[PDB]
Amino acid sequence: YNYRYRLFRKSNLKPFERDISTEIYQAGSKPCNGVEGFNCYFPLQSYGF
Amino acid sequence: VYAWNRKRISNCVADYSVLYNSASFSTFKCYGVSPTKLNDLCFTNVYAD
Repeated sequence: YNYRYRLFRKSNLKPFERDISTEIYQAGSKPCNGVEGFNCYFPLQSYGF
Repeated sequence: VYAWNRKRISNCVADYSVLYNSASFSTFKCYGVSPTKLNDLCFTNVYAD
C-alpha cells in the first residue's frame, strides 16, 4: 500500500512539472482547512498492489 | 428498499447544487465532482429517484 498518487488538485500540473504538495482541497461547501469531510480531501492516496 | 418506486427525468432543469445547499442531507455518494459540478452537466439517460 506504500505507492501514493494524486486524486485531487486545484489545477492540472504542466509538462515535466513535479509536485510533492499535500494541501487539503475543498470541492464541498465546508472550509475544512486541514482535515477531511464532505467533499474535502487529502490529495494523495495509494495503490493496493 | 426491497421494493422502491421507479423514475427517470424528462429533459428537466437539473440544478444539482441543491444537494449541497439544502439542510436535510444526512448521507451521500460520489463518482466525480461535487453537486454544483453536477449542476454544470447533462446526460442522454437520467434514471432517477
